[PDB]
Amino acid sequence: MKNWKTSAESILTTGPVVPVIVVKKLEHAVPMAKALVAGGVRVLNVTLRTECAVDAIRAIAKEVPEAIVGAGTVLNPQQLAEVTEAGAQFAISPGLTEPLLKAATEGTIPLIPGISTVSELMLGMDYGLKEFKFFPAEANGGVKALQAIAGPFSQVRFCPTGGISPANYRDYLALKSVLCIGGSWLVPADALEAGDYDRITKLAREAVEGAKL
Amino acid sequence: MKNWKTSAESILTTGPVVPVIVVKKLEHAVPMAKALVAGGVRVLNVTLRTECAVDAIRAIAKEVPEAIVGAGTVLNPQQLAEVTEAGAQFAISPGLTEPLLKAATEGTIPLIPGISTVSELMLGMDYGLKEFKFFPAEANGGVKALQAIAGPFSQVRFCPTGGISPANYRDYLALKSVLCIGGSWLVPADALEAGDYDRITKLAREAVEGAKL
Amino acid sequence: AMKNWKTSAESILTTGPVVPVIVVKKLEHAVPMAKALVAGGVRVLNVTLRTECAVDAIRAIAKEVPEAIVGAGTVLNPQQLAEVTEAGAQFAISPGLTEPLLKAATEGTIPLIPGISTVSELMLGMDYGLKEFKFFPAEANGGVKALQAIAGPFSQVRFCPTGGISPANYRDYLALKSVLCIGGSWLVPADALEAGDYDRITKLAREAVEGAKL
Repeated sequence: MKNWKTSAESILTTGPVVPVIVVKKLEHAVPMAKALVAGGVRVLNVTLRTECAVDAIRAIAKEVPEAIVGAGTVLNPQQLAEVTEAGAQFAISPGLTEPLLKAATEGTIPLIPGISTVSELMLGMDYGLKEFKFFPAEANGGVKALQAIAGPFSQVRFCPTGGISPANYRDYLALKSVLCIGGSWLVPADALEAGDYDRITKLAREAVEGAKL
Repeated sequence: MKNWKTSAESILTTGPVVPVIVVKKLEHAVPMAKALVAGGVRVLNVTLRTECAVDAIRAIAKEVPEAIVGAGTVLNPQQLAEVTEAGAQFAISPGLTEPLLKAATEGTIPLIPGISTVSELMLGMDYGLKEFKFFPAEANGGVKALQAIAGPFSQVRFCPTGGISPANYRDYLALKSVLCIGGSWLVPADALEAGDYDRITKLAREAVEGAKL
Repeated sequence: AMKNWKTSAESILTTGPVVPVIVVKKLEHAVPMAKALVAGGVRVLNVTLRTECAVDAIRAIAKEVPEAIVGAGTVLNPQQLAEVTEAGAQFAISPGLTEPLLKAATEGTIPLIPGISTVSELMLGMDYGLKEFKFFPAEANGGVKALQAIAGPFSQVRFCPTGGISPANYRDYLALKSVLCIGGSWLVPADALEAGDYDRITKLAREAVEGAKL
């Protein structure tokens, strides 16, 4: 897209895993981001699921410029505009709607929107998108669905998210249609509480190393 | 919009179970509704799956003031207007479309529409809705799928329906995202056919009591 | 029925129990493959828009094998629908649906049997007057159980499930009241097609038709 200098494909090809981040306490955002980056995971999906999320995006953008920071759980144009102004470099949505797709394609940052079904994929493709989130992946029919959902759509590429962990992420990464996966396991809620940044860095390092096929 | 004197949330919080009613003979409708009310179940989803359904809603609306009667399997604005005219206090649909969402939100009674995917949830939220049916619940991936679908959406609430029975309804009621559940087991076709209203009352009371804890 | 369609979508699905999902890589294979399928008793040919020669294959089959009911699959938008209609497709199948595709289809001249996975998608198709749908991808959608539940509140709709259907499971679907036929790729194996092994294609079609009987 001539409106998106940073392509959706570039976001998804940066690394094999995109952490789904829920940050309950702002003060933890920056050291969490540094811990991820130290472990080799740079694309951070900061979800709009807590009050401090947008402030977390602004903080990480300023203090951790090697992190590629984006907003998740973006549901509508208002939230998309808010995170764009706050410095999000991309947006992820759990599903798609026409107002959100229209706003995204009119704006400056890539949206990688979730789909569950081929009709939803077709709607996103009608807006010119070719990279999608597959969410919730396990609930959608999993790897077998992508071998099938992605079938008639040889050119479309995905980031599956939802019920993915070290036990199964390789099953997804093995697919030609999959560029990367997402999951919350890299930033456990209690690790942030405990200031266990070492644990976060280790999970990141393990996830990247464990991804080599 | 302000348009609904009865909120969707009030329909879903009246009690833990909403019977999915399929009534083939009109003469059965009023005694069936009375039998449910006697068992403590008083939100009655009369599905538009039989010729007599709208007449059944009309009769129950007039004769059983201790029940709140509504219509289910409402597919389109034509049906919505019919059940509104007949005295339905709410409408349930198995999925959603924009013409149905527009007509409902512009109209006088709450619509609780089914969804299966997050995109469908988001389209409903674009029309201001926050209470949905999760249908067909077991075919949508059950409790786990519902937990994943509901996760990015802390505020949304559900009524799962489809494949729910005493064997599994507590699993759904245990979830923070669930207000009540729907099921056809409270009004079995053979009970209606045999005029066993006593058994309907017992099924209703068993359901209500079994929902506690 | 749809005022602009000379052929009903229902008639497409009631032609036979099995609709082959065809991926044709080289044009010269298209006509003999079509004749081989017809000779095995299978004549509704879903030529998917997954290869460069697909549209020319539809045109060739429409010309040389007019006794086949040839159509186009993997139709994703109004442009592709118009293109296949001009080529001689007698119907169109899509893996999913969108409002622009539904609108173009109902204004156009050939039946569209579009894929759905959820009841909201079914309801959108129904808003356009459609009653015949594909259920895709069937097995990953949750198979016969899913289809049973989804089809429940919808007694008049009929389906063609496609996606993971095989001789192992197709009778499971064909036994359902809501199912008229199924789609499958096993009748036209890629290697048979490239090898020009047409007797094998005929045998597989004949076996599929006989095995469909309940």
